Amino acid sequence: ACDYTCGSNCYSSSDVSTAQAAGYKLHEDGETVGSNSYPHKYNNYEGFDFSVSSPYYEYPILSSGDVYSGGSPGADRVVFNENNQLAGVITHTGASGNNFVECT
Ligand SMILES: Nc1nc2c(ncn2[C@@H]2O[C@H](CO)[C@@H](O)[C@H]2OP(=O)(O)O)c(=O)[nH]1
Ligand SMILES: [Ca+2]
Repeated sequence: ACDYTCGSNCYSSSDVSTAQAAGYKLHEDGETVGSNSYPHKYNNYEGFDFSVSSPYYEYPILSSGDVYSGGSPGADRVVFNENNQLAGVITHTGASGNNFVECT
């Protein structure tokens, strides 16, 4: 079953964890990836009440199970922070425009 459902996409905790490890890794060395430069800051225009502290950084999570290294970032994101803590998993799918909704 799914630990996170982002629209059609099914993720296990192992998935979330692998994207989160890449994102904080790039984030530690001050390196980016893609034409949108992931990882980058997540502002929270949304207003989600994360259990975890600011500030946040987002990084694509791929439906393929592959870790993102460029190309289409897809619709799903993993939100973490300076402490390497999972804030949550969000998605543009089902969200109006470039808005985000949370993965269930
Ligand atoms: N909706 C939303 N987009 C954000 C936020 N912070 C950064 N963004 C990025 O800014 C774009 C539009 O403002 C979004 O598509 C998103 O890029 P990503 O597609 O890389 O997530 C945020 O808090 N909310
Ligand atoms: Ca998987």
